[PDB]
Parts: sequence; C-alpha cells; structure tokens
Amino acid sequence: VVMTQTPLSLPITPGEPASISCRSSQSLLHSNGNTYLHWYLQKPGQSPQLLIYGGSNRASGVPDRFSGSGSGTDFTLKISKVEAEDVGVYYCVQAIAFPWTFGQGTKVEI
Amino acid sequence: PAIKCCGSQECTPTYRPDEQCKVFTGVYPFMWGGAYCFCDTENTQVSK
Amino acid sequence: DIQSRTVSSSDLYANTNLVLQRPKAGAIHVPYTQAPSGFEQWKKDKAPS
Amino acid sequence: YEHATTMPSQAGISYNTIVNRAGYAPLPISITPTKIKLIPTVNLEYVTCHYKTGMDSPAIKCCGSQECTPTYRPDEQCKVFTGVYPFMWGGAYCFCDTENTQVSKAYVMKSDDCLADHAEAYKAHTASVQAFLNITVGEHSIVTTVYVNGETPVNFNGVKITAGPLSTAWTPFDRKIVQYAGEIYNYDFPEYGAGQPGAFGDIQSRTVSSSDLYANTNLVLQRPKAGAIHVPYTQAPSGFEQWKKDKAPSLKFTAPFGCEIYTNPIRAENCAVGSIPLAFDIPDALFTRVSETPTLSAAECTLNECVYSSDFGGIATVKYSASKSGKCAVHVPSGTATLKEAAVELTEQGSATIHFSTANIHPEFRLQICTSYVTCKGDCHPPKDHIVTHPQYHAQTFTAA
Amino acid sequence: NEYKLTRPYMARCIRCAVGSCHSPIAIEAVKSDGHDGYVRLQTSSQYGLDGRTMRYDMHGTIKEIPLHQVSLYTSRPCHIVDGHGYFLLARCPAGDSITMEFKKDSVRHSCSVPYEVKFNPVGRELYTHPPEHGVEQACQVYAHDAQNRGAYVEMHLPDKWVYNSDKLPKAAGATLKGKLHVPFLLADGKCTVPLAPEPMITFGFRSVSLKLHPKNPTYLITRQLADEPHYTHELISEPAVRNFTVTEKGWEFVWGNHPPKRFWAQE
Amino acid sequence: NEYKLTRPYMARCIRCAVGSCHSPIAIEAVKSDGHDGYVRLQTSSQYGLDGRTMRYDMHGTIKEIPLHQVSLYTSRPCHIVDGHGYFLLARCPAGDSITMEFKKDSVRHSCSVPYEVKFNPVGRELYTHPPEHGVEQACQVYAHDAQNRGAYVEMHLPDKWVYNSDKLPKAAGATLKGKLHVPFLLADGKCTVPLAPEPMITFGFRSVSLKLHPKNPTYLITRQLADEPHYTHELISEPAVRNFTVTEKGWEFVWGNHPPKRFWAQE
Amino acid sequence: QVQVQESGPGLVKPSETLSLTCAVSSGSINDDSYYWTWIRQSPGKGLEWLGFIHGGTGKSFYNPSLESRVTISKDTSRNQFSLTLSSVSAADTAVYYCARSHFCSNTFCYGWFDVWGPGIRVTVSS
Repeated sequence: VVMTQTPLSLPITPGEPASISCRSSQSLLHSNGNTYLHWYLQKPGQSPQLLIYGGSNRASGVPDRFSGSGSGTDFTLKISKVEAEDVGVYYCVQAIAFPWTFGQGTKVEI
Repeated sequence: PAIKCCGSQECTPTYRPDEQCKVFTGVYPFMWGGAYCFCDTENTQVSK
Repeated sequence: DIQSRTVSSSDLYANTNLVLQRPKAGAIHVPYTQAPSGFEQWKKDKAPS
Repeated sequence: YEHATTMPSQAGISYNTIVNRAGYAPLPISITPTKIKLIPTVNLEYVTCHYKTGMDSPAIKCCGSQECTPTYRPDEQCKVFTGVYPFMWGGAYCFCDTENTQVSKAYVMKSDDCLADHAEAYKAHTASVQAFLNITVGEHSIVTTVYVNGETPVNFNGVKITAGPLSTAWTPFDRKIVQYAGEIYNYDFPEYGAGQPGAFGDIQSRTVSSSDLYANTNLVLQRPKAGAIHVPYTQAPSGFEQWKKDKAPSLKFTAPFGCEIYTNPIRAENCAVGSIPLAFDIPDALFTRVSETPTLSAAECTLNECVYSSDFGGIATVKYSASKSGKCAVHVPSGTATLKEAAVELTEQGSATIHFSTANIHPEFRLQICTSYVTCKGDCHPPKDHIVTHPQYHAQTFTAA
Repeated sequence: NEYKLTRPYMARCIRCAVGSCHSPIAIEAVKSDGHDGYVRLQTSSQYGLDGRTMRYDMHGTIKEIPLHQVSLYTSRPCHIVDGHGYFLLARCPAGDSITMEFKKDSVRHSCSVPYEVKFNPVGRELYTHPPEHGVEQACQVYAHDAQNRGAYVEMHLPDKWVYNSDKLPKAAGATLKGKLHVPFLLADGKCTVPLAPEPMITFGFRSVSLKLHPKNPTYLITRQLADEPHYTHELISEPAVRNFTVTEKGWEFVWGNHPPKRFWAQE
Repeated sequence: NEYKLTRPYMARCIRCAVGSCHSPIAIEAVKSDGHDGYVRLQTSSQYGLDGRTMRYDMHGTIKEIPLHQVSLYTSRPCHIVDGHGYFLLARCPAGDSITMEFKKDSVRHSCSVPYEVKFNPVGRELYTHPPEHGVEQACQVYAHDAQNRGAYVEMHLPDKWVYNSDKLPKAAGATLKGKLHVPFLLADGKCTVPLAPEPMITFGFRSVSLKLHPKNPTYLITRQLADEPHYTHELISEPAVRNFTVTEKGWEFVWGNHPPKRFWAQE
Repeated sequence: QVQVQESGPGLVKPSETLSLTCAVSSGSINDDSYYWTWIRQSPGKGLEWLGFIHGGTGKSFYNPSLESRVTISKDTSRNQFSLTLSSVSAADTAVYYCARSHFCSNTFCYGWFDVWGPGIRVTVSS
C-alpha cells in the first residue's frame, strides 16, 4: 500500500491553527472498530516522535496543542496553535497491513 | 483447531464418543502469537 | 471406560472424564485433560487368575 | 438517630435492616461486605536464604611455616597443615618431604540469589481489622473502606457510620510468622543469634542489604590429599533447603474459620468469624414521614412455595390495597426469615412477590411492608440437593417441630 | 571490562577419563536450586563470543572449541542454553553427578563431580518433565539475562586475571584484587504447571466422595471451614476414593494445581 | 504409497534445545503398551526408502537426513528398528520422557516430551532387560511389518497431503480428507523369558519347606486344592525360606515361569 | 528510561552482505509486549519499515520487497539486536534507526513504536 500526504509543506503564522490531510488506498479501518493511523513528528536533528495515534488518540507526554480525526481513508491532523519550537516535518503512518508504509513528509517552519 | 482472526465461531455438533467441543476467546492474542492473527482479543479457537 | 459391544461394532460408550482447557499463546495446539485409562490400571492391579 | 445493629462478619451477604422512629416512615439500610481483612503488625527479625561457602585460596610455603592472620568473616575458620604437598610431584612443586605448610581459610556468605530467593522471619501482633462495604441507606449506593476499630467513622450523606469493634479478637497469625514463595507459615524461628546448623536460621542477616551476617553452619576444615592444590572441608547442609522440603503446608491451607492468607500488604482476608456491630447517627432530613409514603390497607400474605434451603427458597405473595403506587421498605424483625430485598415496589391495589431464605419447616414470620405486620404462615417441603456451593442465608433458631 | 582481560585455568577434578589429573573443564560450582531443571555451572574454562565458544587452558597455551562439541550429562544428557564467563547455563534433569566432556583431534577430555542436581517441580503435581500444557504459576528459574544484577565474585592478577579459587594458590608479590559479576541470577517469571484430571464428586448426606484418577503424584489438601480445621494433606498417585464429612460450617479442598472448591452441606 | 505423496510439518515441542520452537521432529503420539520394550512413535518427519532415511519440513522447504544420524532416548539410549511413514519403531527402555534429536552442519535440533514409557515384562519373573536364555512364552510385541492390517488415521490437503494433527489448524476451501494406514501394529509372537533359579524343596510331615534364591523379582503362587484353596501370591527378591502346610488333598506350587507342580502328602 | 544505541560499519563495498547491530541499554529483550524494529531513511524516499522481532517468542516479520535478502536476528546474552542484508544496491544510502515498541497491551502497538537509537549513517560507496 501507499498513501498521499498533502500539502508538501505549510509554513505560516505562528499563533494560529493548521492541518494536514492523508489519503490512503484501502481504508485503514478494521472490522474490530479501530482507525489504524499514526502521526509521527520529527524535529531536525532528532529521531521521530509521535503526537496522535489511532486517528484521534493523543500520546502521554504530549502538549495539548493538537487534535486529529478522519474517516476510512481521508484523515486529518489539525494543529491548534503553532508555536516556535514546532519546526520540523510531519509524517502520516500506516499499520493495518504489511508492508507498513509511511508518509512522504510535510515540512513546517515559520 | 478451527481458528478465526478477529472472528467469532460456533460449534458444529458431531456425535463422536465423549465428544467435547468448546470455544476459546482471546487466543492467539496478537500476531507473533502463533495463529498469525492481527487481533488482541476476538481471535477465536474451536477445539473438538 | 470404553465399552464396545463387538470388536467390529460402530459404537463405543466412552466415559473418560475428558475436559478441555484453554491453550497458551505461542503456537497452535489443542489441550485437554482426562483420566488415565482403566484398561491399564486394571491390567496392573488385577488379582491372580 | 442512633441505631445499634450487628452484622455477621461474612463477605458477599447483604444485611438488610430498617430504622423506624415513633411515627416517621421506615428507612431501609442494606450493607454488604465484599472483603473483610485482618491485618497484623509485623516487625522483621531477619531474612535468611541459602549460603555459599567461600574458600579463600591456599597460602603455601615450601620448607616454611605460616601464621594464621585473624580475619572476621562469618563463620571464619583458619587452620594450618604441615606435611602437606610433599615432593615436587606433589602438586605444589615444593622440594620438601615434610615442613611444607598450607593455610586453608574459609568463610560463609549469602548466595548470589539471596536478593530474590529468600525467606522473611516476622514477629506479629495487634491485628488491625478492616472491611470493604457496599452500602445503601435511604436510596444511596456508597462503597467505603471502613476500619472496624470502633472510632474511625465514615460520612455517608449527613449520617455518620462507625463500624464497631470486633469480637472475638482472634487471629490465625501466630507470634512467629515466616514468609516465603508468597505463602505464610507458623514456624518457631529462633532469634538473631540462636541459629543452629541444619535448621531454619543457619544464616541470619537483619536485612537483605545489611553487612552483619551471622553464620552458624559447623564448617570444620580438614587436611588435603597430595596430588593437587585444594582446600577441603566438611560442612552441614543448609537448613533452608531442609525446611523447604520438610515444612508443613501453609496457613491458607490450614487456617480455621475459612480464612484466606495473602502476602502483599500482609493479611488474612475473609475470616468467617464473629460479628461486627454498627453504630449509626442518622439525621432527620432523609427520614421522611408517612404523609408521602404509600400507606397500606388490607394486606394478606400467602406462602406459595417454601423449601427450607440455605438459599432464597421461599416465596410470599401479598395482596394489598394502598394509596400510592410507590416503594415500601420490607423487613422481618425476627431471625425466622431473611429477604432478598430491603424495599419492594407496590402498585395501588395489586399484589406483590417476595423471595426469602427461610428456616424451620413451619415459618410464621411477622413480615413488614411500609407499616403493617402481616403474618405469612405456611409449610415447607425439603430440598433437592444436599450439597451446595454457597453459605447460609438464615439463622436456625432450632424450632423445627 | 567486558571481559577481554580474564584467563582460564587448570585444576583438580576427581575424574578425567583416566583417573584424576588437572583438568581444563573442572567444576568449581554447581547450583541447581531452581524450579524447572535449570542448573548453573562455574568451571575452569571461559565462554565468549569469538557464535559461542569455549576458551580453555592447557599447559600454558590457550585453546578454543565451539559449544556444540561440549557435552554435559548427569543421569540423562543435558542441553546447554548459554555460556558466559566462567559460567554456563543448562537444562539438566536430576542426578547425583555432573559430568562434562569434549573431544579435540583424538583425545577425549572429561570432568565429573558429585553434586546433587535436583528437579524441583512447581506446584502441587510433582512431575519429572514439564507438561505440554497447563495452568501458569509463579516460578524462579536461573535466568538467561547476563546483565549485572548485584552478585559478584573475586579474582586477581598473579598479565591476566584469574579467579580466587580454592584450587589455585595465592601470590605473594601483590594481592591486586577485583570483582566480576555472576550472570544468570535466579529471577522470577511464570511457568507452566500441569493440571490434574477433574475429580469426580459424588454427594451424600453431609458427605462428599472424591474419586481421584491422577497421572502423577498430586497433593490433596482438605480442611473444614470451622474453629477446628482438621487439615488433611496427602500425596496421591494411585486411583483413590476418599470420603469426607461436610458440615454447615463448611468444607473446602484443593486437588493439585486446581483452585480451591468450597462445599457446604444442608439438611 | 506414503513417502511419494505426503509432506511433513513443523509443530510445537516443549524443549527444542532452547525452550520451545516449531520443531520438525515433534512427537504427536507415543505407544508403549507392548511387552519387551518396543515403543512406537508418530513424529512430524517422515521415513521413506530413498536405504532408510528421514525427510523433514524446515521453513517451507524440505530436507533429508539419513536414519543413522537420528538418535532418541528415554533414560538410556534407544535403538531404532524401523521407520515407515510418519511412524517409527524402536526398542526403548522404561523412562518418563522421550527425547529425539539430530544434528545438521552446526545445529543440534532436538525435541523432548513427557511420556511414561514403560517396560512391561513377560510372565512371572520381572525382568528389566531381557534374558540371554530361557523358556518361551506368548508375547504381544510391535511387529516389524508395515502392511495394512486395518488401523487408519486421517489426513488432508491444505498440493500434498498432511496429517490431521491437533497442532495445525483446519483449512476452509475444501475438507478433502482421506486415510492412511498405521504400520507397526501390535501382533502376537513368542518371546524368551527367564527361568528362575531352582528351588530346594525340603519335605516334612504334612509340610513342604522351600528355600528360594531369586535372580530377579519372581512371583510365588501357591494354592491348596480343597474347597478352600488359600491362594497365596507373593513377590520375592531376597532369598527366602517359606514353609507351607500340605495335606492329602493338594498343594499346587508355581515359581515364576516354571510348570505348575503339585505335592500332597501321605500318612 | 531505556536508552538504545546503534552501531555497525559505513562504506560497505557494494554488492555484498551488509550488517549492523543495535543494543538496548538498561532494558529487557526477553520481555513480551515490546517488539523491536529496523528503519531506514533514503535521500528523498522517506522513512521505511524493514522488519522487526518480538522479544519473547521471537519470530520475525519482514517486508516482501526484500524478504529474499533481509535478515533480523537476536542475542539475549548481550541484550543485542541486529540486521543483515544481502546484495546492497546503490541508492540504499540511509541513516539506519532501530526502535523499541510501546507496551503492546492493545492492537495499537502496530506502528506506535518508541525510544530510538540516535542513528547510524550508511553510505554504500567506494
């Protein structure tokens, strides 16, 4: 499987919301009622961390400046308020069927 | 065994001698769990 | 514990106290628990002929 | 209002009682213990485990004579042997026929597994009993952990509850407890110093991270045999092993009154012994009077199907006429019956059904609905399975026939 | 370090395939005090990575075999699980000795030692070899992790380090000591214990009759639930028929690794 | 035919020489109900003709070791007599667990399983290892034959057939099932039993006296021959001096595998 | 909590069996509910899943694009974890990462993996 991440980038307006979209070939929803989606954050010079798994489930040691939701294959990350430290790249990530392919990257700066 | 991944089974009664048939929920509870099932629960086994 | 009428019949009464059990993760297998046989136990605890 | 009642110390059963003052309406109480602990006060004495016989290297001198340097290890032995490891084909490559000299030093230390394979020796006293209650007073549903010391109250809604002392002041936990493998035993363990070789207590450390080890193992050194360098000894087997293989069964398997001995915060759960009193301090607010509760009229009971079992066998059918179609606290003042419920819902002019555990083959119990004293009377048939999987739901005041 | 500084040694073993001599594969220590047959050995030869090899000492020179040519046996053969340092972890059954042996080009080397290896079964069904399936209890088995947990043993220089052994003497120049860790400590876990067959339970007036049909020695533990418990512990191997009296005060029993069952009489 | 049509499988063994695994040499069934130590195994390998060898399934592909590198033991080693299909015929002694194993280039692959493998001696002189010489009795021993006598077990396609093991699941396309014969059935035959050391029968007035000196645990069977025979049946391992009262009616005396003798007195 | 590092060589000569390791520092390998992975990042291609292994009952799951040439292993004596890959291409230049999983008490551990190794650059070149 492969999936398209859109836009390629979105640098603008610290102190405002934002959002990214991800479109997947087959649906990442399973018979047991679970949207198998993950969102990886990557700051420059560090390995990837996460913000939102499961489509809408935050991580533990995460700030509250995020949110996410989606349907089947049209999935949406939504950053509530951009900060200065949030420069990096965001990745859409897939789990429901091997090969576990990842997103192409969306770069965010100011 | 009769295994189903993210499944739910029902026993088919044959009439063998001392035929005991049951069903087990929660096995084999992941992939790398033995049955190559995707699921954590609702993997269902039928022993006979 | 096994009661068959003739040696080439089709029916056998089997009261073996068979009880199935839940398996362990790791691999596919059918577990059970039942009585030791009674043919053996009689064979070893029989009186002289 | 003060009500002073008595609950049998027995888990899973619902004590359904009532409080009725002179002219106000009945208040139903329904208290059900889930768990009833028994928590002793534990003062550690030592923690023992296997041992490991440390064997210092030999000190050999050819055509020499050593002197034992005193060291202070646990059970430190030290000897010197002359005539040992003779001629160069002797193992020590000495030149001499005699007057070669060996010093063979040894000690005892705790195993490399004593950090997580060990037995704890406890002294016990002063059980601090403690219950978990699921409680309904005046249509409420509070759960509460109650110390049943007679002075630790819980504040429910306007009513202060104090769950009594307990009688008897029994404990299975004898003065000398030992804890091992997740199981408690009642052993007469000796103190920090009275340990003897070959029984439980040949190794005594005050903690598992102390440095004051006591080893009475009867380590007797011996002389070697020529051929290669070695330190011989004879030593007694660990009494840790010998206890591990000749200990009696545990206290969970041998405690009376049907207790359950668990090792976590040390305890015995669910000892079906005795009865705990309960003192209430009930206010007047949630104690409404008759003017709003349904008032009965022409209540007549009939016992349909009575079996004097240990469960809710009996049925009672009451035919009534009351004003409001509402609730009524139900209760039996006597121990001749026990009810599945504390309050039942009545229609206006209908009938109602009650299930009750029962007693002597001829019941005659003053059944009470909102204010009445009806007298259900009947005959009971004997039961169907004279082994069951549950305890009693009644009292047995020995008035059968 | 880890380790790259130690050296093995020769030492006295009673038996060496021709009487006694100095052996490269001596056994300083055996510990067999875990549950399910694991044993730890401590020898006069090392185990490392350059893959799992055995570097032994022999007449000054130092040698190397793998760890598929080594073979240790007590009363039945063993199966080595891992090796690290002077230590070795195996799955051995019960015996009254540990022998160990191997074979370079033409000679066979051996070392036997009297130690009471013992199989200490978990639970209340005394088995000898573990079951294909069963319930899961708490066990302590000599683990496979070789990290530093807190246990240490001593050693010294006489160019390389050597264990402070009873079978080697002590130098007089300088006692330059140090300590190195023991892997494969006894750690907790969860092990699989057999489940006996279902007891047959016939009823009677204030009595229970247990018909028991075991596959292996098993503990029956009964008690009354009253002020006078009367605990009956028994080991049962033969098929048996035990009748117990059961009051309103109550009676419970335990059959092997089954849970406790509570029966209560009535009139 | 079997070896040209079937396929072995990987399966669960407890002890695969490092914990559990998916073992190709797994043991689904052992049988030791015969007399003189013949056991029959039912592995998850096969045993064909291309000469007697062993074909196993290892991660999809198929392999081949001869049957002179295989080795199985219980407490002492065993000795394979034959192999056919999934089944194997051996001469294994009494034990408590069968452990089979083989060795490829470097991996020693094994599988052990608990089974009360037993040695059921013939007759009334309990031997643990059979006799050099002795009298000849009837015995039911596993036959070296592999013909089709009537014992069948089931199997199925999932391109090739595979046994209907409980350690593999069930397909869903089509239960295209069939049956294949179990060889190594349990047939009759003559077997050689020890003859006990001769007893010394010292007569006496209405009494026989017996001095007995058993080579091995031997049964002593006496009966008088009246309406009240008083059948005695005692096992003897030590030397003994047993005295029996003997009437004009009868005293039948049977010492192990000897013919039944008879003594009765005269005034 | 559980630091992970990584090691192995760089300029492996092309058309060869490449290999790297990965050690989990202050942490358990035999544990269940943690599976351990392998990841690359080629120029522009983006991150990628290669394979993993379970801690206890360690049977592996690879990617069929390179199942013919990939291999993951394990060594419990040193708490180590490794990767071997036959027949390296040219564009396989990447910063290899190795990662631990979150406590797989749910079906979410598929993909939501946690603490990393800091990376090892790998330039297949001469």
